[PDB]
Amino acid sequence: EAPAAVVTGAAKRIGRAIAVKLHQTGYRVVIHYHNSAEAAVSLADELNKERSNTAVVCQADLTNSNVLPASCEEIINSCFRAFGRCDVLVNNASAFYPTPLVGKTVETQVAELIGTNAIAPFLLTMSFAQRQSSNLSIVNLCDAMVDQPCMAFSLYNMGKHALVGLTQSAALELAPYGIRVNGVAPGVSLLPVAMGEEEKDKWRRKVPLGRREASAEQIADAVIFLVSGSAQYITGSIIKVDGGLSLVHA
Amino acid sequence: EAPAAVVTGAAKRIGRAIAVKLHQTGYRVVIHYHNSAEAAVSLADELNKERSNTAVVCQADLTNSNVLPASCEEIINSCFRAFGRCDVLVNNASAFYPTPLVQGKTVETQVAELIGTNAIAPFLLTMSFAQRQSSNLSIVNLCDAMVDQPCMAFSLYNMGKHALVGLTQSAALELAPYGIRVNGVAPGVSLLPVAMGEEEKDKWRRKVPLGRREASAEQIADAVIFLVSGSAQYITGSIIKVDGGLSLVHA
Amino acid sequence: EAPAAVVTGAAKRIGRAIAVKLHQTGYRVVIHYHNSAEAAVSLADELNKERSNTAVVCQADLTNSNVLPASCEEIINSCFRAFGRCDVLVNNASAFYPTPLVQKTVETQVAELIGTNAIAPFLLTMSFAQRQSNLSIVNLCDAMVDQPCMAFSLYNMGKHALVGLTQSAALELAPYGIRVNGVAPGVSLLPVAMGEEEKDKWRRKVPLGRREASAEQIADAVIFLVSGSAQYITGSIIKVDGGLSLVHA
Amino acid sequence: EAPAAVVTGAAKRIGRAIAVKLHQTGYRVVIHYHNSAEAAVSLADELNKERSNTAVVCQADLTNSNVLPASCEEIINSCFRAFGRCDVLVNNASAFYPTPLVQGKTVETQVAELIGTNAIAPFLLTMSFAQRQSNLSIVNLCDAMVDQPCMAFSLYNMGKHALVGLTQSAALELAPYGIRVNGVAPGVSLLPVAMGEEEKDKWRRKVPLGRREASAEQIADAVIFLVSGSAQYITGSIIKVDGGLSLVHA
Ligand SMILES: NC(=O)c1ccc[n+]([C@@H]2O[C@H](COP(=O)([O-])OP(=O)(O)OC[C@H]3O[C@@H](n4cnc5c(N)ncnc54)[C@H](OP(=O)(O)O)[C@@H]3O)[C@@H](O)[C@H]2O)c1
Ligand SMILES: NC(=O)c1ccc[n+]([C@@H]2O[C@H](COP(=O)([O-])OP(=O)(O)OC[C@H]3O[C@@H](n4cnc5c(N)ncnc54)[C@H](OP(=O)(O)O)[C@@H]3O)[C@@H](O)[C@H]2O)c1
Ligand SMILES: NC(=O)c1ccc[n+]([C@@H]2O[C@H](COP(=O)([O-])OP(=O)(O)OC[C@H]3O[C@@H](n4cnc5c(N)ncnc54)[C@H](OP(=O)(O)O)[C@@H]3O)[C@@H](O)[C@H]2O)c1
Ligand SMILES: NC(=O)c1ccc[n+]([C@@H]2O[C@H](COP(=O)([O-])OP(=O)(O)OC[C@H]3O[C@@H](n4cnc5c(N)ncnc54)[C@H](OP(=O)(O)O)[C@@H]3O)[C@@H](O)[C@H]2O)c1
Ligand SMILES: Cc1ccc(/C=C/c2[nH]c3nc(N)nc(N)c3c2C#N)cc1
Ligand SMILES: Cc1ccc(/C=C/c2[nH]c3nc(N)nc(N)c3c2C#N)cc1
Ligand SMILES: Cc1ccc(/C=C/c2[nH]c3nc(N)nc(N)c3c2C#N)cc1
Ligand SMILES: Cc1ccc(/C=C/c2[nH]c3nc(N)nc(N)c3c2C#N)cc1
Repeated sequence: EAPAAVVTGAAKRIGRAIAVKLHQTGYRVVIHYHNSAEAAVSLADELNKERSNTAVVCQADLTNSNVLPASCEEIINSCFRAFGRCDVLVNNASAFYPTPLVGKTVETQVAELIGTNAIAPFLLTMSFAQRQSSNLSIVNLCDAMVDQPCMAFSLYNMGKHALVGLTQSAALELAPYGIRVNGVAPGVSLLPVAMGEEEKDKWRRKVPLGRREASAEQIADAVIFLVSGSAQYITGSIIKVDGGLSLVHA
Repeated sequence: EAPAAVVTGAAKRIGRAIAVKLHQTGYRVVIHYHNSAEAAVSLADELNKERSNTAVVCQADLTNSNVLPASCEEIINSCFRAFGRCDVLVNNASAFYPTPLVQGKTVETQVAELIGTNAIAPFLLTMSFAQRQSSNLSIVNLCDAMVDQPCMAFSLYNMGKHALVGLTQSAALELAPYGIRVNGVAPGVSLLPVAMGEEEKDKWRRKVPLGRREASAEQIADAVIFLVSGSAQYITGSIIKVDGGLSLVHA
Repeated sequence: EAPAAVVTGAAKRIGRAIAVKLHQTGYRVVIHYHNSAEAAVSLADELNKERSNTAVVCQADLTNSNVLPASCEEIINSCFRAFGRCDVLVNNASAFYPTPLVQKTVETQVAELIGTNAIAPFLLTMSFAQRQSNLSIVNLCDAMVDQPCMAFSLYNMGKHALVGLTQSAALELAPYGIRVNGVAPGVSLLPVAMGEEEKDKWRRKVPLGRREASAEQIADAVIFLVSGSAQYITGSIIKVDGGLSLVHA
Repeated sequence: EAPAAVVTGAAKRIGRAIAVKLHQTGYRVVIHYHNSAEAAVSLADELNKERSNTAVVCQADLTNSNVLPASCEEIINSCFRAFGRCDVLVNNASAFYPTPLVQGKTVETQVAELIGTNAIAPFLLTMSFAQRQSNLSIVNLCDAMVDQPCMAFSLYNMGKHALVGLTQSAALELAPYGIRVNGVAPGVSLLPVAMGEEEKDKWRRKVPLGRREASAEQIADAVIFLVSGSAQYITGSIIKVDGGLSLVHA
């Protein structure tokens, strides 16, 4: 019987590439999404055309609120409902936008940025663990630039920092259950859809290795390694996939 | 005239020691507190006996909620109402307790308290502090030296302290144009919990290379004093461990 | 045609496992050794029995000295001689023993511990680059460098300098398409000299399974880093430590 | 009786600023120098005119060789000869120049100088200081940009990374003797005398806090903190004095 993985924010971009590779590797997948219903349903279609009954979608808002724990339990429950098991959790979904110190209220920005990047991963990790020849693991999508952050992204960066602490704390606490917890930290990969071509090229030219951003697939490759049998002694590790960008001084 | 500092969670233990040292240094102080009114007031009275009209108290819950931003604004405003200025913010207040991943407070409450006190409140206080701005303005965040070797079953606390490092770095960068420096002090084992058996306290003490003893509140306060001083005027985004070498000790 | 890899200190233990896995992946290998000629040759014999003329041995002391640069150049040269290319360098050879601050001369200890763990890797990295596809270097680091063993200052200094080399070389060689990464074991194969009871004390500390990494688990991370699956990865040091570095005192 | 300190490479620039500040705080000082005899003597004369018999010079090459241990022992002996004690060691002396990996001194001389001055001499001076033994401490001058290094400075960077390891190893090992071991990490402070103004300004413009390099005095201030009774629980800590430079991405 095939293992099963949940990938959050899997309709588009990096999450999608992660879901596709897991699926190509033999996993059944839960394609979590928030707003991208069309693209989620379309991906599950593609995947199920390749192997019947191997992909399902699951909608949820991962903003912090008093119902977030229920929503996160339900995401994990959805994997058990579809597939009878849950072997891998990929915490990929993420809000990302500036919150300068000097439309949304600051309460909402806190809820969204810290919820998606930190609190929801924690709650999903709880629910994953609670529900548990096995290779169980969690991969959190971190950020290679968290000690050299973008200007005016304090809430986002706080979330990704918290995500590092989660990675370490959960690796430690879940090791006795045979659950490994690790990270993959892109530098610049697929640039924001809203970002102009001038800015995108400014970022590309900063990367030592190729003067280009990572493909979604290059990020996915490292996720695939961490969940694989070739990483069974690896826990609490965060693998940069940044083409050297974090090594470059101002 | 004398500069002014806000210290959160200043009624007792480390926060108290910071407030006393800042006051001894010449600062007027806002003593923020949550539940410890009697201790906050007795500290304010002691300091005002020393120098009249140099200490006030300010009560607020720093749990995450819809009203936290207003509460944090009001804390900063209280320093301005009392003293006409606000030169230093010390983010010290902190909830601390285990939140195991596997099995009275609901988890959403534990999130609100642990992430709100250790991270979100610091961020909102930082905004408000900066929004209100020979000056020497700075922020000191009380971090945790053991953040990469955490206690078992303290994920939310540890997430909170990691977020606080992120804030220290993001705010140091963003506020540097305004002359506001943002730094941290990271205790390892300082004052142990009050009811903790001495025999348990000794297990921790024995781990500390430098003297097999916890740091006093005053030793922690000394590093805060340095960071706010004229001797640290090029220092920003730095987190100073005050841990007796504890974080260098392998399992 | 098949790529080629140089593995230092490859006759035994972790370097042997790295050599074997690279060979199994289709690499031709140079098996470097200092004192372990019999073991290096027996490994070569085994690999060459699988696939003829795909493994050679190369002797060198990697202690720092006036001749270390020339010896390093010759290690790289030996790979070009045997196989006509050098795609992969694994810096694995390492001296490891205590150097207490308060009481071999100390300068010999400096030469061995800093030479093997840092200077030879730097020299080999220069020679490898000077001669220059999926090119990469993997340096064998140490997950416990920030929580070091008591009385191992020079060893620790050397492993710290190797982190610095990994990062400086990743930056500098990126224009040549040469990636430079690290693998950091915690406790893997314990020293042969170490008493059994002492070995169990280390094993007990590891969160994930209360045991040491096999040499093959270390080798697995090396394989990933040299693979096409890691082509955007440079400057990265992957811990393979079963969570040991996360455990407080 | 006044405490005594050894400052390596103290004739000029940051090491002079450190010796001066320690002197102003009440220390007697050994001003170590290599080539800068005239400057070393000029400094010692100034300090001695402020307080008679409180400064001496001490010549030594700190390049690695088989006699470097003897030279480092002698630097510590010189402090005991002059002053009867040695309370503080400041490892400031440093060679600094590029060593490109792909293409003058031989490479082995570059290793001896860059690794010697930045790491091996500090290690040997630490052994000698400890062997000879209140508020005892060592402060190592590190480099805040060691994880975002300058292009073509691998050996220098290797040396500064080794120095971080010594700071940590020695803090652990010398704690039971009450010897604290810490570091101070400038980012951009006094630029090299051969750098032209335009190039200096390129560096200065990178610094978030004031668009300017640290003064020598600012570096010295952090040293003085770490040696003081205000840091008596601090050991194994490295204080960045970089005006935020290490936080600025490419
Ligand atoms: N792209 C990069 O260069 C880069 C760099 C560093 C780190 N990373 C990290 O790698 C991961 C993937 O990056 P990416 O650029 O592919 O991400 P992205 O497109 O910015 O976000 C991925 C998905 O997150 C989901 N999401 C956002 N807000 C949500 C909410 N409130 N509730 C539920 N889901 C929500 C969205 O789902 P819907 O579309 O379904 O609404 C979105 O498609 C992220 O964790 C990111 O922080 C990326
Ligand atoms: N003690 C240590 O060994 C140690 C180690 C590492 C880091 N640190 C850090 O150093 C700081 C000081 O430590 P400590 O042991 O002195 O702290 P503490 O005694 O545990 O807490 C300090 C104060 O935090 C305030 N606080 C708690 N929850 C709050 C809430 N919901 N809203 C508002 N205020 C709240 C409390 O105020 P009231 O009493 O007025 O309710 C309390 O007195 C903390 O940031 C801590 O994390 C300490
Ligand atoms: N084992 C662990 O738990 C562990 C933990 C952390 C890091 N590591 C790192 O992982 C790598 C492999 O570890 P290991 O335990 O397999 O190593 P090892 O058995 O200690 O040493 C590997 C080889 O290093 C070579 N070597 C030693 N001194 C040399 C010199 N002066 N010149 C040339 N070669 C020399 C030896 O080759 P000859 O036998 O041919 O003389 C030896 O067989 C090392 O870099 C180590 O520092 C290992
Ligand atoms: N300046 C900066 O922006 C900066 C940035 C990062 C870190 N730092 C660190 O802070 C410290 C002080 O910086 P700096 O710029 O003042 O240093 P510096 O002027 O470059 O060098 C200081 C002294 O090192 C001594 N030295 C050099 N090679 C030597 C050898 N072979 N033997 C003995 N002594 C030797 C020289 O003494 P003589 O003149 O007597 O020959 C020189 O005056 C250094 O450790 C440095 O790496 C500085
Ligand atoms: C210096 C620097 C600092 C931070 C970054 C972060 C990149 C980044 N993180 C993201 N997270 C989400 N959810 N979506 C994204 N599109 C990104 C993104 C980019 N680009 C990139 C560079
Ligand atoms: C391995 C290890 C990990 C974390 C610690 C942190 C101790 C600590 N943090 C605290 N925060 C608050 N708000 N109050 C406290 N009493 C502590 C505390 C202790 N004791 C100490 C040791
Ligand atoms: C707390 C801690 C600190 C350092 C270590 C290092 C382990 C280690 N490094 C080695 N290097 C070489 N060349 N050979 C080895 N046998 C080891 C080794 C072990 N065991 C392990 C644990
Ligand atoms: C991105 C970056 C990386 C490294 C630096 C280090 C500057 C630096 N280090 C030095 N060491 C010695 N012995 N002398 C110096 N003059 C420097 C120096 C400068 N400038 C500055 C910036």
